Amino acid sequence: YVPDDRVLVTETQVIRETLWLLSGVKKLFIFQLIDGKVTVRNNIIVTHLTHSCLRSVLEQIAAYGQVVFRLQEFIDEVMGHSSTEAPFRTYQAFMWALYKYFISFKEELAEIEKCIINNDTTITLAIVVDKLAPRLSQLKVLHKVFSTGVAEVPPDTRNVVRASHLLNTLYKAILEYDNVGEASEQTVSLLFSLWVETVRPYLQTVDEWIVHGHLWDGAREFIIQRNKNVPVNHRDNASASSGSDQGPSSRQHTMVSFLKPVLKQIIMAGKSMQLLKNLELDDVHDPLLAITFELTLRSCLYPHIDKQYLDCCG
Amino acid sequence: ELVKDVLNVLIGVVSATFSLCQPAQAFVVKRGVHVSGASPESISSLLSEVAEYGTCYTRLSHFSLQPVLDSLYSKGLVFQAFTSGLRRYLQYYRACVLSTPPTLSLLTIGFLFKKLGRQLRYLAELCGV
Amino acid sequence: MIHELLLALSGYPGSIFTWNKRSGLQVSQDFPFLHPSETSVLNRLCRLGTDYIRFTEFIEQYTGGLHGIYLRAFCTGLDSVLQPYRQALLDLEQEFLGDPHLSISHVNYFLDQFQLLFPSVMVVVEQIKSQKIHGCQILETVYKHSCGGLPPVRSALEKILAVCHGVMYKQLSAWM
Amino acid sequence: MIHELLLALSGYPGSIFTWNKRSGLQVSQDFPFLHPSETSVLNRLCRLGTDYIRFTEFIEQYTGHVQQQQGQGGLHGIYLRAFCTGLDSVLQPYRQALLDLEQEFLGDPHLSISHVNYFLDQFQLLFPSVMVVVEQIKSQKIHGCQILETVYKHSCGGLPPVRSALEKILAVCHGVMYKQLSAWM
Repeated sequence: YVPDDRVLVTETQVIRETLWLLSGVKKLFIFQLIDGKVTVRNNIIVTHLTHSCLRSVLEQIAAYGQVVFRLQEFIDEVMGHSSTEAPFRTYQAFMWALYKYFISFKEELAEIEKCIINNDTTITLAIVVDKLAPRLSQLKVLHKVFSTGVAEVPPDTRNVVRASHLLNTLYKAILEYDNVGEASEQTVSLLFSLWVETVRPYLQTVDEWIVHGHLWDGAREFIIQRNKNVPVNHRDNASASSGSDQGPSSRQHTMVSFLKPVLKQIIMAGKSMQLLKNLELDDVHDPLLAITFELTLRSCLYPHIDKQYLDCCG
Repeated sequence: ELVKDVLNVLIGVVSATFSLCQPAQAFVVKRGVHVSGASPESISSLLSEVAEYGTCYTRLSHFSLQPVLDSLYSKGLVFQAFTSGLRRYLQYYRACVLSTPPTLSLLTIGFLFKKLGRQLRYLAELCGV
Repeated sequence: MIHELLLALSGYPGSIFTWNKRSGLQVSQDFPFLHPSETSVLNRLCRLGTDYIRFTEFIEQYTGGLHGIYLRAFCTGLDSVLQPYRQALLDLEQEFLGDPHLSISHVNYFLDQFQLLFPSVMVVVEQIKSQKIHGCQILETVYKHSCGGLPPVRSALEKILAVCHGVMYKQLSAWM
Repeated sequence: MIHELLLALSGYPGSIFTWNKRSGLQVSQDFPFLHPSETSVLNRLCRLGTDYIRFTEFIEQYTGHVQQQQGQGGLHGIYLRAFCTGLDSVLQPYRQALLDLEQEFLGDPHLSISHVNYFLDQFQLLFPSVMVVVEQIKSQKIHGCQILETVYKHSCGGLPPVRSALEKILAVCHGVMYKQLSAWM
């Protein structure tokens, strides 16, 4: 038999490699990446490991490696690192929340590293792998929200279709994990944090229109597209402050699910306020929120809106 | 440890220098080249920026320091008033330099004086000297 | 060897303990290094790892076929029964790291208590797959094996059943 | 490698961190002593630095450079000066943070680069954003008050930190406008 040459890396070196990989880093000697696919390096051997078993565990870490990498590639793309005046305004709110999650994850990985470098405490592959198990639980769910919300249609041509859909893979999958159990309360608290920092843009636009009386959006992000609002007020439906005739529809256009219950009230307070003129909604939801009760949590958001319609339209 | 010198380099001191001489040929700033005791070049570059501030102090302290002499025909009574006021500022500037904690981090000392460093260079340019 | 097995019992199979669909982690080789018969001891030990590899494939797909909020609750449970079987494979290595003489037998003795919880929690899982107990009749197949009688598998199945009762106390609290 | 990086980020280059006007800061990319894994991280860290140097150069270039001597809004103007006065004060926390890291390194003699990545990673996002606010000003030769709007359109930013960050600058610039309006009226 011919023996094949192998590097003989130490088991201690492997732990430093994975912790850097689990955080965003490229060009690691182990887990060599080739085409957006992180793959275990072909030849690495350790004194107390057979080549096959080491390949099995390493490939297994590398798979989590592929998820964190894809999220790092998206975050990178819309961080400003890269049209003329096209702030998408929702992908920016989602990536920012994703970044906050990536900061805290990178810090737990920093603590594990500090103990690994300056102590006699034994940290080996099995100890750390099982130490991170709650973080690895979170990543598989996070990959799923992304692989449907942003990867469902790969060409992804339309812009209103992309924003309505993302707010609808977040309002939908939170209900899915709502009654899963009360054991960890980890996955739901994570998904809910992504949800509040992805609707923050839509609820800035709604509040601006409900009292300032001007619907104001770019990239056609909002669902009541005022496509016919440019020339209608010359007429004095004809009052298409909200040309929902070209805005919400069952097939040609789309409506986000969470706002269907209050949709009719918003448009009519919106038109009412603009006629009244020709003569803190994110910061109100969060205060009431701070005091399986998922639909009921969204129930406490509505009275803030019912008050505006009842008063302004009156 | 070396920073102690830099602190007083804000005031005129000789550990570093502004030789009134031909740039480089005799004009000079104390520096360490090739072999040095814990001195990567950027430290010298950072030391050079403070120095710029210092050169101004010396020249400025000089421009205002020269008193009237009781026979300033070239300048007017009003020029003699300007200098007097300038010194009052220079004295306040000198007091802040002295107030600096004797104990402070090397990089921290520059970041602390940056606002003043430009403020004075501007004051310097305001006068031709 | 004592790190190849103390990971082979865990999910990573490796070269010694080859994995196969018809039978799992069945090492089949004549090795000068292990004693001729340690393979007989290992074969008995291999039975435990095969079910741990399989139990995680099942929790993976959940959490046309089986679907529901209960398979998202029996499965969270199969994670907690398996938790004292993860911490008890970490400690084996820690003792093994310093003591250079402890042999395979110490693995046998330390991991003999997991040959009563694991074989009888595997029939509950095959029952839930061979028969599509997808709706609320999943609670029946836990409380029908929970009366039990082998005491280690009698409180294990109790851990799984109570979790179901917490999902069944939240749907029935919103209604009433 | 440790004190050296703080020196570079602080805005003064060294041989290991070679300043090229085209390449901003750049590692030599070849040191047998350091394996490739740490290199990328440094490059990433360098980006924050690449921006720090450019900003200071620009601020230095148009601020206090002359005693008001074809000056025009792109070239100069009370407003252009106001943008600079603000740019440095908004960047102030970055200075405090870098200063603080040293205190910890003085406190402990062996802290990983990853530790650096974690503390400075909030700035990793604010700095690229502020860059476009200036980049638009230079290319369009934005003149006078038209600068006041250019920031305001980026005041709708989807990062809450950036929004607060830019808002500070408009408050500073308005001061002058409020100042000139303080007279004609």
